[PDB]
Amino acid sequence: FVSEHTIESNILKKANQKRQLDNVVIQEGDFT
Amino acid sequence: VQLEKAVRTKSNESRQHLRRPLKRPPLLEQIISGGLRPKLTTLEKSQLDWASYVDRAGLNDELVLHNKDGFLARQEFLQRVGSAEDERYKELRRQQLAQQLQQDSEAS
Amino acid sequence: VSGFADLDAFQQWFGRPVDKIIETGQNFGQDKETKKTVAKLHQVLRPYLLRRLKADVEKQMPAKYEHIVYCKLSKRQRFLYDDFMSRAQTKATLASG
Repeated sequence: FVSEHTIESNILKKANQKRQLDNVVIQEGDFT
Repeated sequence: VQLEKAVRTKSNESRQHLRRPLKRPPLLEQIISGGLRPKLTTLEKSQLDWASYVDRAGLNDELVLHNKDGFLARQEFLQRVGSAEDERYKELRRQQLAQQLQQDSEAS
Repeated sequence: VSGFADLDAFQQWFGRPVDKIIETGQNFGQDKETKKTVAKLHQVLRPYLLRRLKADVEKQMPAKYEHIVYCKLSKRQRFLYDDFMSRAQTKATLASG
């Protein structure tokens, strides 16, 4: 639940970036 | 004196051609470079968003009126009353203590 | 003295380049010097690391559907929000208590 034209949206924005941050960090697992 | 004159009689300075690649963009850098409005400190980004929303939606006048009435104004009034009665209680305490002290000094 | 690396000594070995390039992920696609630090971190973390996503188990795994719901603002709560926000912008931007 995010309210339009409010502060909350901006906060939400921050979160999403850090999310994809991990998507370009973790590459471990079974090495070739 | 010949070497100094020869060095000072140069071929001017034609190598630069007025280089100025960015460093720094005037307003695009401040507003978006890159994401998250560099040094946004969301309060003022919220300021821009709220001002744009209230202007476009045309809610300015009733908001101004109700804030002229205000909600925090009642809080300020209540805190003023609290400070007033606290000061009155402090004055009563001080005067009673002074009376007790003067009575004790008179007794002894 | 079998210390891994000091909290300050880890700033030279990746660290500042990692959060510099990563937080600027728009240009992270260049991967000229970024790949050096990323590869160094991967090599230095390989001896002690083990991660497996949901790709290992997917034959019977319901997916995740993200949905965002937008909610409006009520009248008196809008009054409250405007009052508080104007008061905060008048106080913080200049002298205050």
